[PDB]
Amino acid sequence: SQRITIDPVTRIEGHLRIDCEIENGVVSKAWASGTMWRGMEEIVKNRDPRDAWMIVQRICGVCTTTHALSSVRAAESALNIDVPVNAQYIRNIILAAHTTHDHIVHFYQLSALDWVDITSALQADPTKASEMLKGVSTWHLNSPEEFTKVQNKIKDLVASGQLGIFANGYWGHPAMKLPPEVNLIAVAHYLQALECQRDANRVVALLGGKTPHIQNLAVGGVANPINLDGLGVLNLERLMYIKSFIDKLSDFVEQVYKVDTAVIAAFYPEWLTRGKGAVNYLSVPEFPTDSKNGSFLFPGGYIENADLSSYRPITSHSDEYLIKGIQESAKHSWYKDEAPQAPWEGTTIPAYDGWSDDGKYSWVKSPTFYGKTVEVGPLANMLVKLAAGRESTQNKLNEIVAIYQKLTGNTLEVAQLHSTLGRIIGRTVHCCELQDILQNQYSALITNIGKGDHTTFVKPNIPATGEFKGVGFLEAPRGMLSHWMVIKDGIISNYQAVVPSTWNSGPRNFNDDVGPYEQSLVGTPVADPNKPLEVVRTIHSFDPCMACAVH
Amino acid sequence: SQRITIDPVTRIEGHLRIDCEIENGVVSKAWASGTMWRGMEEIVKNRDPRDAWMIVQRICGVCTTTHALSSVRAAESALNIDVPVNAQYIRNIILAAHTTHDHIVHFYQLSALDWVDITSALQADPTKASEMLKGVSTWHLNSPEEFTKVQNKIKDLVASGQLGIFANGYWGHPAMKLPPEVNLIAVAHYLQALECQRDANRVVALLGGKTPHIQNLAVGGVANPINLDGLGVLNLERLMYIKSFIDKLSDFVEQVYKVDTAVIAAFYPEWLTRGKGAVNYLSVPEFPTDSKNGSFLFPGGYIENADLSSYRPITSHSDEYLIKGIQESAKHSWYKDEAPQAPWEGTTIPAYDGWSDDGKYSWVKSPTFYGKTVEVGPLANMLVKLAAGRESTQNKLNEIVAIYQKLTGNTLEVAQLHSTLGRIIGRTVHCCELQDILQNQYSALITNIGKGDHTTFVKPNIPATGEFKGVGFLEAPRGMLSHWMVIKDGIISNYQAVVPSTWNSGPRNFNDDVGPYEQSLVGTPVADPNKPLEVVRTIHSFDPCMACAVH
Amino acid sequence: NPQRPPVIWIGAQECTGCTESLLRATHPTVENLVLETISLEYHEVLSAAFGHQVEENKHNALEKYKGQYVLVVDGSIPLKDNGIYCMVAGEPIVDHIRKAAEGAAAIIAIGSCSAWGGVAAAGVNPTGAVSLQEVLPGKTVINIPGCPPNPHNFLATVAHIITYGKPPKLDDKNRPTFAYGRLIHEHCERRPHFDAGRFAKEFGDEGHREGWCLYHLGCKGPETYGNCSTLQFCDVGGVWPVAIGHPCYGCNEEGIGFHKGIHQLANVE
Amino acid sequence: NPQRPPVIWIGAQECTGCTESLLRATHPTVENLVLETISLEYHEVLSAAFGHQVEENKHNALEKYKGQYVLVVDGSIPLKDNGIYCMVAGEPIVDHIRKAAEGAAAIIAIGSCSAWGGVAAAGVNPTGAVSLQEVLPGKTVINIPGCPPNPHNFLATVAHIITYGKPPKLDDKNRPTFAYGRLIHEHCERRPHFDAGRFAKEFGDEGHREGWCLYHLGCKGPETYGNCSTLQFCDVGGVWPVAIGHPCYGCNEEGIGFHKGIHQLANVE
Ligand code: SF4
Ligand code: SF4
Ligand code: SF4
Ligand code: SF4
Ligand code: FCO
Ligand code: FCO
Ligand code: F3S
Ligand code: F3S
Ligand SMILES: [Mg+2]
Ligand SMILES: [Mg+2]
Ligand SMILES: [Mg+2]
Ligand SMILES: [Mg+2]
Ligand SMILES: [Mg+2]
Ligand code: NI
Ligand code: NI
Repeated sequence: SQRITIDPVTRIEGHLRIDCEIENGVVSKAWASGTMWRGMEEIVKNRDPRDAWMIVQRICGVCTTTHALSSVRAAESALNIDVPVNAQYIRNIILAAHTTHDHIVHFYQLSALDWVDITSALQADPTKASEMLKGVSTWHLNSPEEFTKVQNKIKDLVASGQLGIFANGYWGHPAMKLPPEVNLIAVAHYLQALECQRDANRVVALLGGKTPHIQNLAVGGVANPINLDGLGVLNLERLMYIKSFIDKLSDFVEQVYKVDTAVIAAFYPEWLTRGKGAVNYLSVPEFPTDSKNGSFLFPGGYIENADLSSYRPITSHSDEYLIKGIQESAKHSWYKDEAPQAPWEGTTIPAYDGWSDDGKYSWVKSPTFYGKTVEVGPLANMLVKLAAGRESTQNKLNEIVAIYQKLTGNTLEVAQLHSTLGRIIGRTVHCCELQDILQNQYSALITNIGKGDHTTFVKPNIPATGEFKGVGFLEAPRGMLSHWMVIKDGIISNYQAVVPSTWNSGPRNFNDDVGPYEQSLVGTPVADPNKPLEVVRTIHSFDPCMACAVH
Repeated sequence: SQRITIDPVTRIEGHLRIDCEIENGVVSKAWASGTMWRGMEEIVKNRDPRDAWMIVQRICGVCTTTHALSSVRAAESALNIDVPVNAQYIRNIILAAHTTHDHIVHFYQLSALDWVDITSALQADPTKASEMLKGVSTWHLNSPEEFTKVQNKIKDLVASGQLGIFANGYWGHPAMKLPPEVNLIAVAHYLQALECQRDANRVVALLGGKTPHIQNLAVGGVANPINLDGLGVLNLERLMYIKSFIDKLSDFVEQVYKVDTAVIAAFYPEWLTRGKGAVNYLSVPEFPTDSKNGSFLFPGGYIENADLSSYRPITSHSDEYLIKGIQESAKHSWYKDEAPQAPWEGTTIPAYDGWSDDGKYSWVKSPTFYGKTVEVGPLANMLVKLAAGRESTQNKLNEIVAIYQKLTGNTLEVAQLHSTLGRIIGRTVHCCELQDILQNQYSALITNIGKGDHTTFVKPNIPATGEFKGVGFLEAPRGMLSHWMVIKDGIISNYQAVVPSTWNSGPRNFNDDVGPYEQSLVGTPVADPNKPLEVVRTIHSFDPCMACAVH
Repeated sequence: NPQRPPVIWIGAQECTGCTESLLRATHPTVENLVLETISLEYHEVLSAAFGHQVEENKHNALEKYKGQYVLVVDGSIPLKDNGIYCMVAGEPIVDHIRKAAEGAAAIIAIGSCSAWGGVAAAGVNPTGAVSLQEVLPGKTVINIPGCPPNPHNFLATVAHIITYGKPPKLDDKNRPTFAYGRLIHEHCERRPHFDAGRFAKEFGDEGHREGWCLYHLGCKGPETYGNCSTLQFCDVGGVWPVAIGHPCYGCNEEGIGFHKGIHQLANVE
Repeated sequence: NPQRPPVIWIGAQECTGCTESLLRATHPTVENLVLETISLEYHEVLSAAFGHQVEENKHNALEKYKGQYVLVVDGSIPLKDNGIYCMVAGEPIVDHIRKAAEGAAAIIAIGSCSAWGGVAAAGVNPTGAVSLQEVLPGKTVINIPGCPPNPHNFLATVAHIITYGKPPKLDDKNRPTFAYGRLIHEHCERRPHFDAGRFAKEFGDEGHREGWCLYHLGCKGPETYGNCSTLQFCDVGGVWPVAIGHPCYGCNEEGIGFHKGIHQLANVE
């Protein structure tokens, strides 16, 4: 075989190394390695439970908001606090708007240059490019004039001899399949995406106090003061401003990102037949809307051996079957204790001894669910919604499939979603459905305030003795997140984060079973082992976040 | 034969009445009337000269900034103060950005519905509309998809049965000549204009402290504290923000407003042969760039009997020829003192006695220059620049003419500019050239601060005895503005504003000579005397502002 | 495609700056205001119709929407000499206003001129200009002062009427508390400098160039109710007169703006 | 189409929030930053190249632009166990940083992690995380703290280096004075409430819902240098933690953020 290393993997969050053995141009075995650790679990220990969320939010700034929200949910779980419904609406709007920005940036700024060749875009006929989209999109910024302006910006950059972020990209690689015209379309959309994601984060900022790293949470609810008639607080004028940004997201999401997802799939049909990482999938329900931390707008569940028809629904963040199943192992990770650990009893004891193919090779732990490897994130999330018979999800997928069918003459079956492109599709479906979440929760907030409920915060009490345990689940952009807090004598005695990229990127486990990234790469063709674009395509479909994975 | 009244004239600033005698289907005689007075000259009397600008800025909120700037320049004239060059750069940026907003809103929100039929736009083919602009514009928001979205908004408004500001418009009038497609183009641009004008006013706001009604001036300079390294003052971050908005204006101005101007001319070429208001024109130089209230970027001058070749240049705001020529009469105005008055000796004594065709019929005074009626504003301004041989103005006019030529196969000569459409063209040319003013003055400010000059303000002294006369000239969106201040014993003993719409809108003068509005209407064909659209088309071309005209 | 709440806007002795405030708004933008939020049944600055046609629109709308429309007035109303200082279609504006007021669901004075007389009623008051409340003594007039106010002080007042079916809470001058409930000086970011005696003495001086308090330049924040330091202006961030370097002039507040000199010192409570 | 000033960005123990701040920027936007303002010669979050290709880009840039590039680092640098807590291309990140620093025209620590250790160096400091300055004792590191800072605190620093040829004025922690020269509490719009003893006691209480001072909720404004109350965040107007209802946590300031509890009271000068 030949042995390659990809280090650093770029266009992810954080520090990733991927190694592959290649046999006759086909990946036979792979290793995923998170190469940076901070010890954020140990840093937060021995503090007041109320302080955790501000600290652990810094696990990641790409998936900002997520660890903050999981941490307060964990403390509320431990303390048995029911969050005020207004606090849930506000948390929900933040998470949905955040995730909109996140997914858009992943598709365009992080992933598009795996599939798109900017050199080829310079050869495009901008008018032919525009005409290709007639009857496929109603987006208002697909004109030949827009595309020519974009083409000229690329031309100018190439001409400068200072290619910067585009230098030494995979231009003319044999796995680049788009015609010039579609390459130019995608670059134009890449630039337009930046405005849409900016608007999404204006929503986040107006409730969170800023982004990155929101500052409006509390164990017990939120710090936003609801008062329609108050100066300097969350009044009707402020809410109207929030709404003005919510309303700006939908057109790009539906007429650009959704469409490009189908267009990419149409030109790369082999990528429906590789990059399967697992046969089990997990998601948690999300966006609670009652006064008791439930009544979620999105459903969760567990699929085993790819069988949607027999999946197990999860409708509560207190589900004992979900809680009891989760363990992590450090057999092949740089920690001391190797046997599977339930997170309330987890340790994180560093034991770096360098790279070994058969020993320890990552700072990521290996999570299992009742002993099995599981993929999390948008593929899981979409499949669970389909298994639930959620019509909104079916319908949205069907819209992507209809565009794909128009371009290719072919449909897509669910079997084909267990793939690199299926994973990308799941993420797009999520982004689309989140726009209805935003409308729904903004309307719910306005209605509730109108009824006279301005409550936002229930002040916790924390017993100064005794030992008690909580867990906060969250369906993050990259999948199921859980923070596990043990409180003893009023302070955090254990804190364990089990993060979605931990599930997907973790190394071989206690039984030497292979997790999603590593499994997904088996079978990948590598045309040029010096430039393994095909490996990076599949890895990027998981939206790696290694600050998240490792913490 | 018959007599009509148009009252109110809408889609102007303020309160205007126009009366016309119609004979053999053509206007034979017209009256222009300003029907509201406040007495702003009297309100500001007896105050400290330094206070005037904040009060008299409220002469007008459409041409906000202008009376504030004119007022400080008048006090500075009286007191012999040389304004710091940084204060000039800031004043200039404000005036240029304001005027960009002002002209855009005039062409679209105030004037386009004279020429554009929204009902006809509903019958357009959006694809044909887009195709019509190929090789005429490079604007990125002329797609069929953009135009379809716009058409659907019109459709929905009409379907609602609540037409609001579009209700009872001149839809189907025989003087409406655009094809459905061009109607739809115009309405799309109307909506797009609102974004561009908002960006222009963001420039104004960041230096003025808000708009409408800036709050950064002083007799002696400006209140902006320049400190690249200072927190909470005008630092490099703030300057970069200003620049980000300046840069957003050009494309719409050049690729939409400029082009639409040529398109309207191409479909309405008879409107190059009517609406001449005067044979004399006046403008003042504007945008001073030296340390002594001079070195203007735009030239000024006086044209008599339409002879550009023998015009008199005006290069100084202290030019005694300009100062000594200006008088106002109230013979046909509702004031007591009727003989021509130099503004330093002006009175404004109300003497309302109702309407008489041959007596008093307006709150607007009648200005003359050495006893002659004069047109001011963008037509004057453009013609003076052409007389000066300003290449930038020649070149910009030529661009408009080249589009007109491509559309019609005909050219435009300077003789055809003395017309309703010529006036409109002058305005467009001004807006275009102001974008280079903004780039020039931003760069000048950055450069000057870099040389270590952070000076912005020279504190005035005002002698407690003596009588001092000052005049502040400004080339406003609607033409030459002048504020005339007399200081006696430390306070304002006389204040007289002679405003551009005074020149143009003022009634018959001491010698019963006819001013621009009234002159311009003679010969106007009126197809339907009950719906005199053609009259309002010519009156709008002057961009009336009656709070300005009357004060 | 539902019906939208009707609005009648009448300008009296106005400078048009109150209408112009709408062109800076972002939530809603003026285009979304007129297409989505309201039906602007009469507004002389933007209406296609003129003359007889626009007076037709007004009469039709007053009848069609009797009891339902919001009436908005900018500018002062001049009573001297029997109303002749503002005449529209041959009749005193005070008559047009009183007629429209008869059938209004709500009445708003936008800007200091309609709210309390403003600059048009200052000094010797040449035209006998008065406020909208003064010409409508039997009606509750909602005052949104400022010259002009932040347009959202108006737009969120209208939105509260539409969305929740009543006006926002008002103070004892009938001003919405969300915008006018507090002195500017009781929520001003330069209060620390005031407290420490750190004051600009002249524009351009060292203190001014470090963003110190503008009290000694004449800041009227201590005697002006408003939201200028928090909501600020134009939605760009950091833009209000004091932040730019100039004292508050008190334009929101009767007896302050247009009465006191720029550099006259405020009373401090 | 001129040449643009080169930038090399290396991430150490970074959460990526400091890069992400750029995606909220408006002056310049991130797309104008990379196409117009600078040439971003190395940035692993955005670069098309990966692995051996991106390591080639770094080496080629370090040579081509020796003496000319701005080096930017986010995240802390872990010294414990000979650097192994952050390994890229098989080498400790401290070695990559020291190498890139040799040829830098200017060096910037963006964010509290690189400026003073930040969250990653808190508590027991599992990895022996330190600041950029600590690993480059012979260099003047410009510190732009915050978690993350407003991106224009960085962008205007870079623009000053480009436009005027030297760094902006710095305080004695090498922080740009335009952004960090004053305590938040010495320029906070809730100071009047502080002064009057008008305090929120709990989130959602009546004082909180009137926008009163957050001192008694643990606001660290009194002991944190920054521009959060004036520049604020995201350029929409009115948005910073305190304006949203939550105390400053002191994330800019060493020994405050990530050390003091949220609800622990600040010392007041
Ligand atoms: S309040 Fe001010 S802006 Fe409004 S009409 Fe009066 S003078 Fe004009
Ligand atoms: S006097 Fe003016 S600048 Fe000073 S604190 Fe009061 S309101 Fe602010
Ligand atoms: S300073 Fe804050 S946002 Fe920046 S890398 Fe450190 S934790 Fe992340
Ligand atoms: S304690 Fe905090 S909220 Fe209160 S005045 Fe100081 S910085 Fe502002
Ligand atoms: N999304 C996200 Fe970050 C990861 N993996 C978390 O949680
Ligand atoms: N422009 C403008 Fe207003 C008028 N006429 C002034 O000056
Ligand atoms: S002058 Fe007016 S706009 Fe605000 S800052 Fe003072 S009340
Ligand atoms: S927590 Fe940080 S972002 Fe500003 S408000 Fe306080 S320094
Ligand atoms: Mg963990
Ligand atoms: Mg001096
Ligand atoms: Mg006058
Ligand atoms: Mg209310
Ligand atoms: Mg400097
Ligand atoms: Ni993450
Ligand atoms: Ni005017």
